[PDB]
Amino acid sequence: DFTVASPAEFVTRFGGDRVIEKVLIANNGIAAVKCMRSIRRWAYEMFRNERAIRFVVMVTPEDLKANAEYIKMADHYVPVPGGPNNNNYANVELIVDIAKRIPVQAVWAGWGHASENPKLPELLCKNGVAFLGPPSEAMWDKIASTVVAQTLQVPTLPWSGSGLTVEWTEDDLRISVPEDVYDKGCVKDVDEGLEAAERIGFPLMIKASEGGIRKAESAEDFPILFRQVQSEIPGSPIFLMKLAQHARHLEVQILADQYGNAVSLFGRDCSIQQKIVEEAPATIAPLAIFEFMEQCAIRLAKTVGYVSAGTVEYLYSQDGSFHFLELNPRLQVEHPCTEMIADVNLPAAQLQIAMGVPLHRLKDIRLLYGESPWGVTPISFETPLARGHVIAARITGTVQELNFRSSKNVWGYFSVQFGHCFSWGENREEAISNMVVALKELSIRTTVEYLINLLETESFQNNDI
Repeated sequence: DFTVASPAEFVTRFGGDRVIEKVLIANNGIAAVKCMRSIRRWAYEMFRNERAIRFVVMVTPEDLKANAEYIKMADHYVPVPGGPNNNNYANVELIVDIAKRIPVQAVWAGWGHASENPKLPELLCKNGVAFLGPPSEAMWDKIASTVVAQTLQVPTLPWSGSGLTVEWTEDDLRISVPEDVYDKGCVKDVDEGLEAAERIGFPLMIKASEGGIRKAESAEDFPILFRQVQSEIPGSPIFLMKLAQHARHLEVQILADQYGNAVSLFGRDCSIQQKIVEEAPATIAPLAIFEFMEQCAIRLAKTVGYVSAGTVEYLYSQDGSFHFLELNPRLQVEHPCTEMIADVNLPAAQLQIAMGVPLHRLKDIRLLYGESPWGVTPISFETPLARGHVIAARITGTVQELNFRSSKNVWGYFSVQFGHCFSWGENREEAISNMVVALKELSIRTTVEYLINLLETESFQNNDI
C-alpha cells in the first residue's frame, strides 16, 4: 500500500543513493530464472509494473541450442562464447565489458561461476557498475578468515593457527590480518607440521590454502601425506585443522546493507549429507545456541564490511559445540527455504541493498521484526519467529518447474538432471509428511524411493545427528 512511479522515485524515498533499473545476469539456468521471477514480483508490488527493473542475460551457444527458458524470459540477451565457464559466465572481463557497453547499472551473479571472485565487484566498481553481492574488499582465504573469526571470539576448530588473534578495537572509524600473524597459522616443514599436529590431535586435515588436501590419521601417516600436499600445489601455504566428530553442517543466513547494518535470517541445517536434505530453520540446535551463532555470524559480517546476502557456515556437534568454517559470500540455490520461513524476497533485497537502501527500510525486514511495513525508524536487530518449516530435497540452462496436483505445500524444479523439491509445513512433522506425499506423486522413481526411505526412518523423523 506504498507504491512509487519508478526506480528513481523508489531510491529517493527509501533512502538509497543509486538508481538501478537494468541488471545484467551473469548466469543461466535456475539462477537466472529465479533472479528474474523474484525481482519482477517485487517490481510488480513496488511499481505496479513487473518490468520496471529490466534484465539482460548472457547466453551460451549451448543454451540457445536448447532454447533455455531464461533467454526469452529476459528483456534482452547477449550471446557469449561457449565451452567451460572461463569463456563465459566466470569470465570477469567479459561480464564487465558487456555491462559497460549496454550499459546496465548492476550485475547479479547468483551462485557458481564468478560469484566468489573478488575481481568481479572490483572491476565492476572501477567501471561504475554495482554488484548485487559483497564488495571486493569484504570478499577479500581460510587462514586469514579463521584468524579474523578468533579475533572476534567466534569459535573455530583446533588448527595450526588456534589462538591467533589480531589488533581489533579499530572500530567503525575493515579488519586486516598481518602477514606476520598469517605465517604462524601455517606449517612450513614436515617437522613443524608434526609438532603442530601433536598439539591439535588426530585425525586432522592437511590443507593447501590455494586449493590439495589429505586426511591424516596419525603422526606416522602424516609425513607422507604432507609431502603429497606440497607436491600437489607447490608454493601454497599449508595449514592443519582437526576433523570434527558427531557433527552436522549448519548455516546462518545473513543480510547486510552498505551502512554496516547486518541481520540474520535464521539459518539452515543439512540433516542428510553433497547436501541431500536441507532444512530451515535449523532445529537440530537449541534456540539459545543458534541465536549465539547468529550473533557471531553478524559480528563477522560487520567486521569484514560484508554487503548483500551471505551464509556463515558452521559445524555443530551433539555436545553443543559449534565451529566456524567459512563465510560463503553469495546467495545459494537453497535460499527459498529461508525466504519461506522468513517471508523475505532475497534477490529483491539484494537489489534494494545495491541501490543503497538500508536494512531497516526493506519492507520484508521491517515486517520480520514486527514493525510497520513502511516506517523509517532504525530497528534493533540485536534487541522474530520462523514461519513454519521447510525441507529441501535434492532430486537427481533449461529449467522445468515441478508440477504438484495432490500435494499442497510443495514446489520445485529440475534442470539440465538435478533439482530440488521444497516442502513447507506448520512444523517439521508436517513438512516431512508433505514432502513424502509429493515424492509419491512425482513417482508416477529411483530418486523418489531413495528419498522416501530416508524421510520415513525414525532417525530422520527424530532428527538425530
